[PDB]
Amino acid sequence: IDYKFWYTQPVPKINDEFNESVNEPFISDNKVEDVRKDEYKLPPGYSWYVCDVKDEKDRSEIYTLLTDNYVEDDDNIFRFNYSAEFLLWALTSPNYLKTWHIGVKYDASNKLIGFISAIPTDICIHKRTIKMAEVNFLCVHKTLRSKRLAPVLIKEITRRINLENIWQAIYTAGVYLPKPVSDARYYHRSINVKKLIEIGFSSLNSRLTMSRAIKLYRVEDTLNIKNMRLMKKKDVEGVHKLLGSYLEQFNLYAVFTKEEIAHWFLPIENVIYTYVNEENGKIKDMISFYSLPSQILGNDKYSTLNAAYSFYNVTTTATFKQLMQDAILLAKRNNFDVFNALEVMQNKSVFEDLKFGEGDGSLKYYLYNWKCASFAPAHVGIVLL
Ligand SMILES: CCCCCCCCCCCCCC(=O)CSCCNC(=O)CCNC(=O)[C@H](O)C(C)(C)COP(=O)(O)OP(=O)(O)OC[C@H]1O[C@@H](n2cnc3c(N)ncnc32)[C@H](O)[C@@H]1OP(=O)(O)O
Ligand SMILES: CCOC(=O)c1cnc2ccc(OCc3ccc(N4CCNCC4)nc3)cc2c1SCCC#N
Ligand SMILES: [Cl-]
Ligand SMILES: [Mg+2]
Repeated sequence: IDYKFWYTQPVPKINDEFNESVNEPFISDNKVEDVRKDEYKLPPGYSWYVCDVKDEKDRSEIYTLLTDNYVEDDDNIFRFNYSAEFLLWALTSPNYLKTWHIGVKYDASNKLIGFISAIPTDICIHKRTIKMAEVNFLCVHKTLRSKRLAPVLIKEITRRINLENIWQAIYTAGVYLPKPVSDARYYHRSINVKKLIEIGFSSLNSRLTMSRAIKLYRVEDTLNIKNMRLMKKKDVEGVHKLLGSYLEQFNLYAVFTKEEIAHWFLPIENVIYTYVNEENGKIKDMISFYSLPSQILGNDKYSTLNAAYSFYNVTTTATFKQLMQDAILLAKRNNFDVFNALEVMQNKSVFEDLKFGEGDGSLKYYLYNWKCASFAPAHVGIVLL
């Protein structure tokens, strides 16, 4: 493929490979005073719209758009189904700009048909921390694909980001663009296998009967780390230390403030779960996973897949293996059907012993306007929504 849009932009060409020692922007010495002050032109009968995520009604309009039009797997079994409460948590982190939540409406009908979002975060690439935008939730309605709207959405958000004197961005995708800094396979751990078979995702055979399948994915309902409990406000400082120390070994990761810690980890029902082990008034271990349901497309009996996604996990009092077994138990106790993770951080090493299956695709990590060595997913220490 040609990448007629992406080749205009400050990213790598497909054939670009840089040494471990090159770690700089593609275009340095940018200035806010030169950024375009006009909005990008939309085609006839479309308008830019500014979304207020904190208003139930606008938030529901985005929710409606994502429900019907977001990413489907290759085999169209599933469609991501971010909840309304989820979008509120993901779009209102500390210092979020309301102007970085960009909608597009069809004038004749007043209906949202397009969306792109960004929030600010500090990012450490190969030991240099940089102010960045994190881009998420790009979506064009199904009736309007392959009409070159995506680039308008990207250029527009780029423009508004540049106005805040920010010139770098991090994003993830299932698709291949120029060019990933890392590529990680996902892995699934069955919890309610009976459902995973009935919808057609998982398969039986003459060796693995229905009952043998259930027997194999059974977990013991007793935690290895006895005192593991839900995070509370008094745990923010201890979470900040533990996680700030652990993350420093990776090639790519976000630098968290106390404020971001409380925002990203304080538990919220059906959104984000965090557990901690506290001895001596000190936080020595933590487990976290987020809820991302999927719509199960065209199925008589089931409409929703309840899925937990591995977030950040750190142990100092047990093995990583034991910690994640406790994560899987904690997922099961909250009615999740499946536990998903990427081969990032220490995760790869436990997939075989804990009975994870290799999934069908992979998640690519990209930076905008950053030149650097690509690296294996073990060196990736950030998880994005
Ligand atoms: C300094 C600040 C920097 C800020 C900016 C940073 C960049 C952030 C970038 C955003 C990161 C998103 C992160 C994120 O949200 C997480 S990845 C999930 C994105 N969402 C979906 O997949 C939802 C369902 N699909 C859609 O809505 C459409 O397929 C979309 C709208 C994706 C494309 O609409 P369309 O109707 O299918 O296509 P056209 O309008 O005709 O446009 C075709 C052009 O779109 C390029 N394309 C396709 N998919 C892309 C993707 N996932 N990322 C980036 N680019 C993508 C494609 O390569 C082609 O360019 P080319 O001709 O060069 O090949
Ligand atoms: C039973 C186990 O399977 C699942 O839980 C599930 C649910 N909904 C999806 C919806 C779309 C999909 O397409 C491939 C894909 C496409 C993009 C993507 N991203 C992009 C950026 N944001 C989140 C992850 N992740 C996966 C796969 C899926 C999958 S499996 C593949 C990846 C995951 N999780
Ligand atoms: Cl227990
Ligand atoms: Mg289009």
